[PDB]
Amino acid sequence: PKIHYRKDYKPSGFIINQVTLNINIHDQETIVRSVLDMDISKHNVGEDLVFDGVGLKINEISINNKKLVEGEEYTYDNEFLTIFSKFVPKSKFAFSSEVIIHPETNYALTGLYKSKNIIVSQCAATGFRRITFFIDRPDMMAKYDVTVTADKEKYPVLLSNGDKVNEFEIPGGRHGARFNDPPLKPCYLFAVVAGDLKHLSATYITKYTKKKVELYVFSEEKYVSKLQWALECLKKSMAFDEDYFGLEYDLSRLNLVAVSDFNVGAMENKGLNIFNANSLLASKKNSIDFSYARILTVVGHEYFHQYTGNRVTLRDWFQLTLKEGLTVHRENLFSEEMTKTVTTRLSHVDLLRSVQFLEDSSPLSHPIRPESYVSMENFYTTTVYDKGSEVMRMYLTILGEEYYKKGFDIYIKKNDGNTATCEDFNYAMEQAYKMKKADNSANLNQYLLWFSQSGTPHVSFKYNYDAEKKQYSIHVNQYTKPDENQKEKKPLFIPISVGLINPENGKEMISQTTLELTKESDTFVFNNIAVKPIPSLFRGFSAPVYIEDQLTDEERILLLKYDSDAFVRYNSCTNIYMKQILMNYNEFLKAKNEKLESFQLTPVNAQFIDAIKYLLEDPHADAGFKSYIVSLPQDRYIINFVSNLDTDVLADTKEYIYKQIGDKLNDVYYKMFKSLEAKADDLTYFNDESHVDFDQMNMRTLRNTLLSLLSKAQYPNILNEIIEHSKSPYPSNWLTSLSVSAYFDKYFELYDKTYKLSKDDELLLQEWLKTVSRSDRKDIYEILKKLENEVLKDSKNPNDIRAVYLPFTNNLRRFHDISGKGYKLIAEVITKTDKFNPMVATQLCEPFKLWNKLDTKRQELMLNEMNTMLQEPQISNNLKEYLLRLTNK
Ligand SMILES: [Mg+2]
Ligand SMILES: [Mg+2]
Ligand SMILES: [Mg+2]
Ligand SMILES: [Zn+2]
Repeated sequence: PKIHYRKDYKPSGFIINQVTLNINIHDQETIVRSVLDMDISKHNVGEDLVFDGVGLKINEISINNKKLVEGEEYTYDNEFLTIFSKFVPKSKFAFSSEVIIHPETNYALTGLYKSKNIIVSQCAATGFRRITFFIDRPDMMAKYDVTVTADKEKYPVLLSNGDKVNEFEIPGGRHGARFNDPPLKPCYLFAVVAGDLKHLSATYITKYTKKKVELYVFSEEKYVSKLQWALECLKKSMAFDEDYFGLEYDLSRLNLVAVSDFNVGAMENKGLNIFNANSLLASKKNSIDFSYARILTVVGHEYFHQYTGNRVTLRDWFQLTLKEGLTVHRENLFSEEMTKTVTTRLSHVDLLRSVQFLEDSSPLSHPIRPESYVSMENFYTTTVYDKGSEVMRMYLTILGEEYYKKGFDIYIKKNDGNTATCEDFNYAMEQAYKMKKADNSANLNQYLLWFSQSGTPHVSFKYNYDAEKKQYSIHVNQYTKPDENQKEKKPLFIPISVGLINPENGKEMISQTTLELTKESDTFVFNNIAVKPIPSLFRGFSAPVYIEDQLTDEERILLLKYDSDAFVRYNSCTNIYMKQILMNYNEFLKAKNEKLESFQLTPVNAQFIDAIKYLLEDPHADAGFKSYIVSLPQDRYIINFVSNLDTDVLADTKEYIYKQIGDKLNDVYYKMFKSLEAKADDLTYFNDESHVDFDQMNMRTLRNTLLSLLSKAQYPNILNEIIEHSKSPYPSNWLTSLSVSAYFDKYFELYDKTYKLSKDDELLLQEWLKTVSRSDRKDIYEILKKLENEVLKDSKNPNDIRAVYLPFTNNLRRFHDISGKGYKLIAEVITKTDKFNPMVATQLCEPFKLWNKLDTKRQELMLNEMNTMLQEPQISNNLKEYLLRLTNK
């Protein structure tokens, strides 16, 4: 297993100037002919010419139109094509090859593969080498001339990068299309699509140069009517990058294509973006509400790659966070602007502090720029993407809007036409930092630690107020736990957006202020503070850290009620919950360990429950925010604060706290569920697929959250509401009616009802699968068996497999069953999946990421299943590397 090291980067001894591709698709094989116009680079030292080439069947290879002989002049081991340097010319030359590949049986969904009735490529690192021979690394820039031929009846629509310069007929009912793409690009931005695609189209006119841009969104014929929202989202994306960043689309056409089989969300190939169907297709009748924000962010994301990707490429894959973190950051700015709901930012923080914090405190912990990798595909992680995005976002927080845009422009201009690194972006931002500080000696050298240092920093506070001096002090401390990546952790540049709330009236006491913590500790003093304030810390979640506010619950309640920052209100609520959770957990644990016949639990803070009631009953308050405050923190957020987590005890803890709050608020919950109906379920624009109301969807989120709370609490006659809810036109609603019906005898009745509603839409059925999979049922294991036998079967569709199993793994009581039954089940699925799709198999390992955080028994059970998976003879390199790092072996 070869390990690639970041510090070992060296430019190739070769150059690939021109790529000329002929891709001939047939019924049971695809023939690929390729001519590479190559040269010797200045870094060449007479080494062998080595191409990446995975799973290629060689018909012939040549240098300068002369066939190479195997064994004497070259060797190929199904992974690397080695051509002995004596047969490699010392000047310009042409390498040519003809290989056979088989997209029909490419179930790994990387390289060229068949998804239902569409042939599509997926090259983003390591993929292009599965189509033909290449020096498959992002610093190898080349020009592309691509011809695609296929059966005209099966594949009338042919797409690739650049301009379609020729279309022609071929004997045998075949046809061809030539695409020439003159600008240099890396091979991971290459793409080809073939199929019976239908489209929606539109024309977009750019802001400044007035260039008309053709916009096409593609899908199979059956779901072509589900393309409208994506088209609108694409329009929004282009406008935003124009309005915010001043950037126009460079080409005359942009294609979006949905395919049913896809490992991730999407890919951003130049002028041709390719999407997981679940992230491009939606309709009001056939999609849950979540799809609309999903399509918005993903379409936006892949579009924001276009301008930067056109000018600035990654030097190497260790720089992945530079393009992914930055693009997710741009995607998030976009989404917040488009949704105009505080829950957009809250949802990204919620994901980071659950999933990414878990990752960063696990043995899989890595910095956003890793020092090494075995399988590049294994580092498309929430750390690289989402912590990466937060690191990118901190630049904006530090610099402010005006100087951030200045820094961004410097980045593009300085690095236009070349490859770049994380250091290049930091340098550009440093120039803006100098300008802002009016100080040419200012620098962001320390900031680089955000790229190199793994682990989540802990930030804690102490306060002092001098009533006579009107003087307020915030003492801050930062600390990152040592891990297997760095022995000694260094202090980071931590930007702390703060406000000061007057507890007497809820007013702001100081202007916008961002504290710059650059040391292990510092004391920030504020003069002319007329009264002892309550600090509002890390507004907007201004740094990706553990926040320890050291406030009382009284102070936290006041922030929750009166603070202006949505995140700090949300965090204060979170902190109140966590204090309660840790307290009741330990009480439950102690009772269990000592086998007590009787014991006490500390009740939920009465004033806290009062505050929740207050917010819930406020008409001017946000429905989405309301849904957060009545929900306990994510289990994966909680587990970061508990050693040897007994999942049963946590389940008991959560149940007690929900019951405590419900005993007081259930009538308020029921009242709101009824009063919210009219606005939440309004059908006025149900058949207008361009009309998306994010506030309204949040009202539905609130209703469905309340309905779940009332169902679990067995509220009197709530089953009546549940049944009527099942009749709603909105899938978010009637799928909710299924999962909340779990506590009733009507479950399998609604099981069958909602299945029939879902079965005729591929994506909708997958949402139904998720709902069933997540259903709080005691017979969930039998139910999963039913799904396998009756619905899933031997599907190799990642959307199908993930939908059936992943939500189940969040079942705190059932997945973590003490017999290890759940661990065994998922391991079997992982091993089964790894046979045809290593990446998705690695995805299905996610439950095990917390293995060393559980109680000793469950650690043992999980560890056994992982070692069992590790012992599989046919285990992939992806899965092997992942499990080896996770098990610290
Ligand atoms: Mg092959
Ligand atoms: Mg969907
Ligand atoms: Mg980019
Ligand atoms: Zn991306």
